[PDB]
Amino acid sequence: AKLDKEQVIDNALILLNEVGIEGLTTRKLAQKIGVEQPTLYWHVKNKRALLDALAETILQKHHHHVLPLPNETWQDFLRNNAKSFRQALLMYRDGGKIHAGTRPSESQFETSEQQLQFLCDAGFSLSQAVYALSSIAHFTLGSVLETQEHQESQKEAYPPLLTQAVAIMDSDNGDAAFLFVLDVMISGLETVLKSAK
Amino acid sequence: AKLDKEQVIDNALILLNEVGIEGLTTRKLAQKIGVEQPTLYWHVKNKRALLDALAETILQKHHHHVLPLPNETWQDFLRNNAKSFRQALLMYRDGGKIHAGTRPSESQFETSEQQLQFLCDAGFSLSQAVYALSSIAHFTLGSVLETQEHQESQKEAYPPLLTQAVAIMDSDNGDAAFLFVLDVMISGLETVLKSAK
Ligand SMILES: Cc1c2c(c(O)c3c(O)cccc13)C(=O)[C@]1(O)C(=O)C(C(N)=O)=C(O)[C@@H](N(C)C)[C@@H]1C2
Ligand SMILES: Cc1c2c(c(O)c3c(O)cccc13)C(=O)[C@]1(O)C(=O)C(C(N)=O)=C(O)[C@@H](N(C)C)[C@@H]1C2
Ligand SMILES: [Mg+2]
Ligand SMILES: [Mg+2]
Repeated sequence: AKLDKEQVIDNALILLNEVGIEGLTTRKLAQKIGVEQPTLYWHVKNKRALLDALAETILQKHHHHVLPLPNETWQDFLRNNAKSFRQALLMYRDGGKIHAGTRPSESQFETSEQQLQFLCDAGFSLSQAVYALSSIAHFTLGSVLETQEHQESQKEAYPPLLTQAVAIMDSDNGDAAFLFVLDVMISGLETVLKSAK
Repeated sequence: AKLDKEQVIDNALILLNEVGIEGLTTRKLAQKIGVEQPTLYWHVKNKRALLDALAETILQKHHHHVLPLPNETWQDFLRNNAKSFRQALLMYRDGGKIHAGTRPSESQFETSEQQLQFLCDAGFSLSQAVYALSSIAHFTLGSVLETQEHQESQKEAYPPLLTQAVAIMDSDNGDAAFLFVLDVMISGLETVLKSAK
């Protein structure tokens, strides 16, 4: 035979970069792979399945700060977790739209479970931990979808502050903005814990 | 003749809901409107132009907390601005993907300019103001793209904390998560100002 699932997914990651999330189809993956539709069907049963597969495997491949390191404060962890998640979303074309709307995978259960436990052990109620992890994902993803969709935008007279505001944001493709509000999020949450009185 | 730009855009808003951002095309707008391509062309010259038009007009129509109200702290403003932006993104199918990657419009220059001035007058450096407005948009947009792409996901065994974490997030389609981390953002920034010593 031929097809192991990781080869299929690797071809799918190449295709995503070549044609983007919209033009990525099951039928096109089968072209690139050199195979019939119903042999692909056993690995990836529809487009949704395929996209969920990319979402996961992109994180398996490039999202390595999944867990607090022995020397880390929950502050450190959150920072380095979020940075790692963002570079991982930036790695692929439409990486932000690939992730959006997924839920963590079986391959991510033990670490994601751990991320929440780690936050509960830090002082946070569950809700709080859930909302903080969730929302740092949303923040990061929003940051990445915007900068990705922006530089893909080939369109063809701001006021003073707005001119600088947009200059500042086109400069680093959103880096400093990201790091700053990650930092205010983490101080925000610090104040949540200080709300033990 | 027939076509004023607002009728075209109104038809485009109906279509977006009917077919979504991917299936929305210039050629399809012309169908719905009852008109030839090159007569549409004068209002909306390509797909990008069209999408930028939706992005703006959706905010013109549904994003009404553009400015601090006489009785508002910058805290109040940011909160109510962000809430207003999010409900505005939720109003349309793919509203989050319609906004992503745009830059504020001519119709938004005087208010957006004002939002930054207002923040500078509050104590924030420009950078800070730019990063806070930018990033609250990113946060809100990420929050909305995720919940929208999620409920559109018709796919067909979590651990304990993860089971609750996801239950909590499917409950309110992300509301409480949003309000909580908006609140920690705004406390985060409060600490930025306390960093005048
Ligand atoms: C806790 C949680 C997370 C995620 C998530 O999508 C999610 C959800 O959809 C419902 C309830 C909880 C969560 C993440 O996407 C994820 O990005 C993720 O899978 C993840 C990962 N695989 O390690 C992370 O590290 C997290 N980090 C970016 C905050 C975050 C954790
Ligand atoms: C300041 C700013 C903003 C936005 C933005 O896209 C942006 C940018 O792309 C580069 C530099 C600055 C900004 C907004 O989208 C917008 O959503 C917006 O247009 C906007 C609006 N039209 O009133 C807002 O109220 C803002 N709020 C959600 C923080 C935010 C303001
Ligand atoms: Mg996720
Ligand atoms: Mg914007």
